[PDB]
Amino acid sequence: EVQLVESGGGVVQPGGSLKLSCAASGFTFSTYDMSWVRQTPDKRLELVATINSNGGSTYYPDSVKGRFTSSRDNAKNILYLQMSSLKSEDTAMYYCAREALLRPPYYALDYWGQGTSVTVSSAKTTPPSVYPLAPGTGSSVTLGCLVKGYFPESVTVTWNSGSLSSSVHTFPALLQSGLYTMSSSVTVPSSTWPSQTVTCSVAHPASSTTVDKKLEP
Amino acid sequence: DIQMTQSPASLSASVGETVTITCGASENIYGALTWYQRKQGKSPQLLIYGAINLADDKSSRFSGSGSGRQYSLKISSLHPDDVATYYCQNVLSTPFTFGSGTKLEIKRADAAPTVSIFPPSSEQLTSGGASVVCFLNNFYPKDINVKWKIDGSERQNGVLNSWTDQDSKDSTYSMSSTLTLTKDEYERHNSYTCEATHKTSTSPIVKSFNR
Amino acid sequence: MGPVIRQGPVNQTVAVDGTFVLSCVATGSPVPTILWRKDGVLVSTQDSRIKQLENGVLQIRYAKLGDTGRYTCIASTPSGEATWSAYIEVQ
Repeated sequence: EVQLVESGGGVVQPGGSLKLSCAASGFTFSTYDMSWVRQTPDKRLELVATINSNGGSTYYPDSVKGRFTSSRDNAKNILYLQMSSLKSEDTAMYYCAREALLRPPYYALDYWGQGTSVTVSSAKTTPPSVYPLAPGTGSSVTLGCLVKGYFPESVTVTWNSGSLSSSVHTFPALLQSGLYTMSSSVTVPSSTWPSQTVTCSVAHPASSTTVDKKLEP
Repeated sequence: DIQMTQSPASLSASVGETVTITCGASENIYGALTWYQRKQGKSPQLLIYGAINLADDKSSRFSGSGSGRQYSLKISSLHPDDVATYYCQNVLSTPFTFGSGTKLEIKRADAAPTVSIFPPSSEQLTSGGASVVCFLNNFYPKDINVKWKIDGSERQNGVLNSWTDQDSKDSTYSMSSTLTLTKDEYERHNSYTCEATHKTSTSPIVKSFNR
Repeated sequence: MGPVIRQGPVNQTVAVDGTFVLSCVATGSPVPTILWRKDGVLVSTQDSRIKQLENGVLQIRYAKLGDTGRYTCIASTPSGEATWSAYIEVQ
């Protein structure tokens, strides 16, 4: 399967610099043009870098020309975006994407990564606290994890290695005086818990951190 | 620069309906337009290229039309899994600007939320914070109100509410309401409750716990 | 009876690395052959940057300085020809 995995996002001071990476696999990467696209908090999208298969040709729109540089390593199959002189408008989610070959050959992006978050800010990186939510019933039991006091954005919550996805609700974070809090729930048949253990797994890429909680009382 | 303007910002229809999303360019783009679908928790995918060519690997429910400055994405016979944000992009000349998006929602039958309250855990109480969390799950429509009550009286301060996007299978929403407090204030009151008013009832759905 | 270009290409300033288009829409009887020339020489397809799209649009990606020049749409017909050119400045 095509896999594109962004990393390197996090907080950076206004005027600061970041390098993003995109680890590509499952297709013949050296043979495809590659783009970086960003999604700002208003959910608008903007193409910010294209690069051809061999790396010899690069494009940047006016918004970031001079400040952003793309590269690729065709042996390791990794794409890069070096950013500098960052400002609030660059605060966004950044996606790496493969350029399709189409007939006719319109420009289009047929696979995208999941994204890495860039927050332009003076504030400091803080890992989350992860508290399990259990009851003190009736055939269905709803469990959760509270993810409190982290920064910057983008945390990721999976339950029992992603096998319980169907009944999972994951809630957007809110900013409460500089820190983010979010939560996730899962609902399961009341016979299966506590007789089978449930584990929430919480990642904060920006701090290079994961926390796994068993659900208990 | 070519300005793409997209319509509507948001839209809902019932299963089995046929719906149309439009894209207007600031000048003739000669069919050099592309449409993307982005589902909650997924990456965007290509649906249409060149205004009218459906991608090898998507449903024939999708169809794209137009010329000049005016373009349309049509989704016939809507499915629940169609719930997503739809984008157009100019790909005539740079910058290859996108439309700002249409969120598609599904109409389904009204359903009330099932509520679960959770007291602050042993662990959080360790660190000297107290958060009370109310999950309000699987309801429709999105519109809802939660009122927090500590010791019989309402509280509006330090309450955080967040909703999910519409579910891809059952077309419901869920919402998390978190009352955030000092640990001191917490143990200086004894009854806690969230009250969910939803259009399904004039009676609010109340979940509580003590101590 | 007999070829008219109804839309031809448009004079442009374009930025280096950008993408620009040469458009040509012709009517006639029979259907006219369309070809493109740059400074009098027939345009390449061997250049990956230069692609034929639909609806008359020839599209040039990753603009170089040496793409500057005059581009001519020639619409042909055993009984006639039409031509419509534009000047493209890449910088």
